[PDB]
Amino acid sequence: AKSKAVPFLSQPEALDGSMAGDVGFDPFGFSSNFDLKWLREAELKHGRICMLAATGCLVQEVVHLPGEAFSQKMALNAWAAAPRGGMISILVAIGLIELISNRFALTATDMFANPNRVPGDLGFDPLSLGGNGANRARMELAEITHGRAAMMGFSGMVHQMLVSKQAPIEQLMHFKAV
Amino acid sequence: MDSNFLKYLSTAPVLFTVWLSFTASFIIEANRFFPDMLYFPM
Amino acid sequence: AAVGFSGVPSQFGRPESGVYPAEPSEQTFLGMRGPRAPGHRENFGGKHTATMLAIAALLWQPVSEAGMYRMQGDGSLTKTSFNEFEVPGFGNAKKVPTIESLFPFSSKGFDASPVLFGKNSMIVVEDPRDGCGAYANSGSCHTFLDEIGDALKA
Amino acid sequence: DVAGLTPCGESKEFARRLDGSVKKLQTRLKKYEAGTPPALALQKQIDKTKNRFDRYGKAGLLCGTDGLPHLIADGRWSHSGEFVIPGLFFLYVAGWIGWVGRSYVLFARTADKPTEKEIIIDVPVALSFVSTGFIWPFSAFKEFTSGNLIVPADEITVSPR
Amino acid sequence: DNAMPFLEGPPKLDGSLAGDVGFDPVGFSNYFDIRWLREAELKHGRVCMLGVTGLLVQEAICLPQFANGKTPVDDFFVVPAAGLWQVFFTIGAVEFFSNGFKLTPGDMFSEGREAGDLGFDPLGCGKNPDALARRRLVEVKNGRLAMIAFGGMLHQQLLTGQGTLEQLANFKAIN
Amino acid sequence: AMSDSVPFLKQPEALDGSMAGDVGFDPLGFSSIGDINFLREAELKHGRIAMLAAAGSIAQDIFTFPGVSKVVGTAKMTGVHDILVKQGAMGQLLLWLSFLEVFGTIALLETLDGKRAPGDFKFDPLNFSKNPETFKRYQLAEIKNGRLAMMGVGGMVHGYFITGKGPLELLGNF
Amino acid sequence: GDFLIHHAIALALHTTTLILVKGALDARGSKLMPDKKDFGYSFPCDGPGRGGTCDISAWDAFYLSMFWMLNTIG
Amino acid sequence: VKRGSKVRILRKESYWYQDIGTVATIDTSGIRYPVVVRFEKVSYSGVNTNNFSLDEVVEV
Amino acid sequence: EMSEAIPFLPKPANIDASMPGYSGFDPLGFSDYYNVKWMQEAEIKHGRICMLAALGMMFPEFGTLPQFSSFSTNPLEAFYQVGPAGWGQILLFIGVLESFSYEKVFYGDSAPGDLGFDPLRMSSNAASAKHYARAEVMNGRLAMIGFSGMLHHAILTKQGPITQIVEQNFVP
Ligand code: CLA
Ligand code: CLA
Ligand code: CLA
Ligand code: CLA
Ligand SMILES: CC1=C(C#C/C(C)=C/C=C/C(C)=C/C=C/C=C(C)/C=C/C=C(\C)C#CC2=C(C)C[C@@H](O)CC2(C)C)C(C)(C)C[C@H](O)C1
Ligand SMILES: CC1=C(C#C/C(C)=C/C=C/C(C)=C/C=C/C=C(C)/C=C/C=C(\C)C#CC2=C(C)C[C@@H](O)CC2(C)C)C(C)(C)C[C@H](O)C1
Ligand SMILES: CC1=C(C#C\C(C)=C/C=C/C(C)=C/C=C/C=C(C)/C=C/C=C(\C)C#CC2=C(C)C[C@@H](O)CC2(C)C)C(C)(C)C[C@H](O)C1
Repeated sequence: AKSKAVPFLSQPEALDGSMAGDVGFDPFGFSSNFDLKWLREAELKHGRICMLAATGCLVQEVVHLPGEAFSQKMALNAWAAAPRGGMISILVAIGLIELISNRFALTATDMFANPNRVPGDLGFDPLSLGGNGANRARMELAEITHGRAAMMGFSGMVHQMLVSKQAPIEQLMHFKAV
Repeated sequence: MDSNFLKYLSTAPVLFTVWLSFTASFIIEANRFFPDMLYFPM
Repeated sequence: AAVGFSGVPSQFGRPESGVYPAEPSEQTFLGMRGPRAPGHRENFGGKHTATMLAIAALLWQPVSEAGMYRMQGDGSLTKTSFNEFEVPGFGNAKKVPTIESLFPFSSKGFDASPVLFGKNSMIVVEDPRDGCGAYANSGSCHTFLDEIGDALKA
Repeated sequence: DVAGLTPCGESKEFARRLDGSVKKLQTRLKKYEAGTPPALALQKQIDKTKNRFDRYGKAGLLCGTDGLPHLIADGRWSHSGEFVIPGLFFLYVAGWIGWVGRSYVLFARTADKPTEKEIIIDVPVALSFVSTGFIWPFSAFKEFTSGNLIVPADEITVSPR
Repeated sequence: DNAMPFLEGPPKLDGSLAGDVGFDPVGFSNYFDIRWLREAELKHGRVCMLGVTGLLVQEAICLPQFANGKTPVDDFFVVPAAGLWQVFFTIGAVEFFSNGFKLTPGDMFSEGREAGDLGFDPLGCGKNPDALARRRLVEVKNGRLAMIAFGGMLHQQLLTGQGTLEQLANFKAIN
Repeated sequence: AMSDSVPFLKQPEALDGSMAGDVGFDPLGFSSIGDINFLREAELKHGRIAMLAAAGSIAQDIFTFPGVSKVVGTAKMTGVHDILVKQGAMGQLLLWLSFLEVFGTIALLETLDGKRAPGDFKFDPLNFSKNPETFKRYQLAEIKNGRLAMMGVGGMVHGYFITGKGPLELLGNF
Repeated sequence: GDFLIHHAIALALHTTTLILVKGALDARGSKLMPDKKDFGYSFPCDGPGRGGTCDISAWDAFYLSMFWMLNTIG
Repeated sequence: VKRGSKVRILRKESYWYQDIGTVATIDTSGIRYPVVVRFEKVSYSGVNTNNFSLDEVVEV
Repeated sequence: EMSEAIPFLPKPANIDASMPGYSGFDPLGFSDYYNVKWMQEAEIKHGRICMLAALGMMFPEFGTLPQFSSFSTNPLEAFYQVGPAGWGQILLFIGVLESFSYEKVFYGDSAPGDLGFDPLRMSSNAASAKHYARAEVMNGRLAMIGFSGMLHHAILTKQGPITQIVEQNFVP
């Protein structure tokens, strides 16, 4: 009857170990006030964006496109130095991807209107790597763990870049205490 | 948290005051960090 | 009665659709899982997409090096842009749109290649480790491990 | 330039306004010792005044003979950021507010006691609604074209003519 | 036999048409009508057979009305523009009248007409069926061969800046 | 139900022993994620390309074709690549191998359907595999030599990155 | 300043028109008083019932619009 | 119309004209306005039910 | 039954395959509110005007009429360079043409787009008529997009489409 992650708190209702990464961790009662499907879809989206974002924050320092506008090792400098029409194109393309991938059901009243729509299941499997039944739960656990780790890592990387004015790897190689 | 206290917190004057203070704080902090915006810079 | 962020319109008094299609399991290589017309995943499934991507990558190679190559007296080749190709019979429009209008690499200063990235547009790789080590460095390289060690030894 | 106005970065009366404001703050600065908190506050006010006048002078704003920026709102694209783009920002936010309020009213009509929903807000449902408002023009237009926004005239109460 | 043994046979290629060795790896016949594809193949091949002959003849023979260019491709750019437009509109008239003013894939074969058969057989030549089949095979094979040949001759004439037989002798190489 | 190659690990379920070179070696379970037909097609393509590259590195150490020494000079291994990119050789090679790989893509998708064995292009113009037993022996030899040549060409090009010699010059000079 | 004072004038004209037009068009009746035409153009009220009916006649709309007319000419 | 049906009001002077009420009782005696209709919206006097004739009432 | 342009949406109710340019595309549901035949006539007219307009943004770059040879090849300058008399004659001719459209649309029951202009009788063949009916709407929509592009590009560059292409003036 007690939460496994937080043993001095009672087990949150609507958390019953069914979803991947469920360790009964909801001390603030978000799942008692909001639906778990929207929360899982949001968690997967924040985590996937942070997976791409942490991988970018490490890789863009080491590898660049040719040109002066793509030569910033620090990612917050690359936000400003990159061509503006390209980044606006990125914004518009992300908007179109969000529009079509959710099949015109984008909001808190119409996404999951179809009963077949599963949280975080946009239908995305380009190489069909999910063709294995007993692999599925371990795959979803690995995806959500990578997403949570990526959220914490990218949050830290951005704010440490703000503190140090250094790209992450070269901050680790040229470290200066505050 | 007591459900009756949450229901009191959900009343129209409390939520009105909290939402308008939250909006005012957005306008105040935006004008603190980006003052004197007579125009949209283009 | 209406859980927050449930996303069911009938719980929010929103106009629903009623007709909710079943989700098929058929997958496309560069497409998305979802309801399609009959015949669709058999005509434009993964085979069609992969074949068209292969054909597009093949046809990119003459398009990437697009230009009028002219042999000189010494056997060398002079590449000049298709924008200088003039046509005899369209009035005052001697210059006409060409394949380089659709793919203007030189207008953006992009040295295109048949493998996209060219010699004067090469991907830049540089080692961030600055030629020093993880620990015990004496010079202009003070790592986080060195900071930990100096903090402990003080 | 437009309507006989001059750009603010070359208007001498704009410079006179800036000089007068800086002098008015500096004569207050003169009565305080350097390093005192009133001196730092007054110098920060001087810096803010200088930065504001510089930014207004480099923005393409037009100044009249009074020496103050004059906004152009006839639709020309060289002054679209003075009324048109703030107008689009307002219209987006206002349509958001109207759409989410209408959605909450229509939800509250379905409740057991609608008036209790009006005075005691269902906060999770209201937060769901205020999340829905980012796509309000397309949602409102689809609501309109499906006959779900406008109600016919024979279903609205009217007074005797 | 199949041209590509490691792929399965294209189902819409039944071997009835002349030149069918089973060669459709992309599967163009799975999407488009085979009559339209055959009409296009014969038209591309016939235009290329005439084009190969023109590239070989304009290298040596120039009518005295015109003034020859250095290469048969350069020959295009020395003609008066009105003459090229006359040729283009005459070809358009031939395309309109030979198809019965039915020029689109939705109406070209509405009357059940044979692909590539425009009823142009002036000099006899079409009474023996046993010769008709073999000449169908020869026509389609020489059409494809002249397609590839015309592509080669035009691109090589553009590159070297000299004629076809003028490049077959005194051949220089890219350096 | 344990792996023969790695006896303390389970036999992977996508591995069965039918394919040539199957010793139950997939400890990280890559065959559980990808298709085994895609993986075998990729392994055969990497192996055949590496066999050709290994033999090419050996022979390009041994000799050169007429005229290549003028264009190239004293450049060996990957150092010729950029030069032959400024020249027309690598573009022509890429064009014709891309043309072959279009039908390779169609063949791979045919295999993913299940109508074609992975790496089976039916290219036996000399009829070497008449008997099925000789076919099995040649299949095992092909997959073993392909894996060996993958390792070999990796070693050769990284030894060139270290010393700039060439695979046969490095043997004759430390 | 001319811009602002003409838009203030536009406000005052539209508001006086609102009072006067609302008085003329509700003169025959409203939801609060559907038989107003039986009571004439000018009458004090219809009593404190139905929530209270102070200044409900069209004459009262004239009376309210007089202040707005004085404001706009001012 | 019958008891429990949802009806629209056609009496012009009514507060609930062209609005929807629920029929609570239809009187069978010779009453001028025998249809009792109950409304969810209160009028200005605070009442929420009224009697109507048959011709002032249309079933929806 | 699903829409064929957008396969995850239901098919719009008031547009059918009998309409020549049908693709099942009405995500905003215009056909559910407005008069569908009015929208068909309007789409056909907007498309026909844009077909003429997309040809006429390009054609003065090839050649001009000899009386208009001094007129600019930028369409937005040549719009002004024509006097009020020539534009008045053009407007009068358009009004004469639109009188027939007025009569047919507000007082007749013909097919959408049918002003009775088929002198060559190219719709006599049924399959040809179906192809032409779809192709008119298709090229009309394409010309709508193309003229929109040409107009805003001519705003940006102050030159015609061919001239901007061959000068490669692609950046504002
Ligand atoms: C009805 C039959 C007919 C007639 C009367 C003509 C008449 C002419 N042709 Mg011609 N032609 C025809 C059929 C015909 N063609 C056909 C069927 C073909 C294709 C096989 C050609 C292919 C052809 C070529 C390739 C050339 C001509 C040229 C010419 C012109 C030569 C004189 C010149 O240069 O001064 C005229 C000089 C000018 C500057 C005036 C411009 C030319 C005008 C527009 C000619 C008008 C022709 C008229 C419309 C009839 C053509 C019918 C059409 C279906 C082809 C002359 C007017 C030559 C030409 O145009 O040179 C310029 C040229 O090079 N013709
Ligand atoms: C959160 C993701 C994210 C964001 C916002 C950026 C943003 C940026 N990157 Mg970056 N990048 C990322 C991830 C990201 N990166 C990752 C994961 C990699 C490794 C592959 C890179 C590698 C990279 C290089 C090598 C360079 C940049 C550069 C840049 C800058 C210019 C834009 C550009 O050329 O992109 C280039 C983008 C790529 C090469 C790869 C982006 C692929 C992303 C992850 C999209 C894939 C997911 C996509 C949405 C499909 C999912 C749809 C499905 C969910 C329905 C810009 C500040 C340039 C720069 O300024 O240098 C510092 C540059 O030279 N990026
Ligand atoms: C759900 C919110 C909502 C919506 C969509 C509308 C919509 C409308 N109102 Mg209305 N109104 C509202 C609330 C709302 N009203 C409230 C609360 C009041 C009392 C102050 C009024 C007082 C009012 C008057 C006096 C007039 C209108 C008018 C109008 C119309 C024109 C728009 C306008 O003038 O806006 C302007 C609206 C206001 C100035 C008042 C809005 C007050 C707040 C900002 C909106 C409420 C937000 C709400 C708290 C959201 C909660 C949602 C949350 C629980 C999820 C339009 C039909 C006008 C009309 O008839 O035009 C034809 C008119 O003359 N309204
Ligand atoms: C029939 C098809 C065909 C055609 C028309 C061409 C045309 C050309 N190739 Mg080419 N090529 C082809 C197929 C073809 N290739 C194939 C299948 C391959 C292998 C993938 C190559 C590999 C290749 C390379 C590496 C080079 C060319 C080059 C050239 C250009 C030489 C121009 C010149 O003056 O040389 C005229 C030369 C001759 C007339 C004599 C050449 C005779 C050679 C030496 C015989 C080679 C025999 C060879 C071993 C057999 C191939 C079998 C192989 C598949 C196993 C020209 C554009 C060169 C280039 O771009 O330079 C600018 C270049 O360096 N090609
Ligand atoms: C089937 C098909 C055809 C066939 C065909 C094709 C042409 C088959 C021909 C194939 C050849 C290319 C096989 C190549 C093997 C290469 C070896 C394994 C790599 C060894 C590397 C190791 C030893 C090493 C290295 C080492 C290290 C790393 C670095 C160096 O310093 C030293 C050193 C070099 C020692 C034919 C024509 C028969 C017809 C048939 O009908 C159909
Ligand atoms: C009625 C009928 C007939 C009649 C008839 C009439 C005469 C029919 C003839 C009609 C013409 C006017 C049709 C024109 C279509 C123009 C569009 C499709 C081209 C759009 C270009 C777009 C794609 C673009 C552009 C692009 C822009 C944006 C950016 C550029 O950088 C690039 C690019 C240039 C590519 C006749 C007489 C036969 C009789 C019959 O009995 C009845
Ligand atoms: C779905 C699947 C697709 C796939 C896909 C995608 C491409 C898969 C890629 C997923 C990738 C992007 C995973 C990214 C993980 C990054 C996370 C774990 C970590 C950050 C590390 C943290 C701890 C840190 C940091 C730290 C910070 C805080 C402080 C610093 O001082 C130190 C340090 C830097 C160490 C494909 C396309 C293949 C198709 C297939 O059919 C279906």
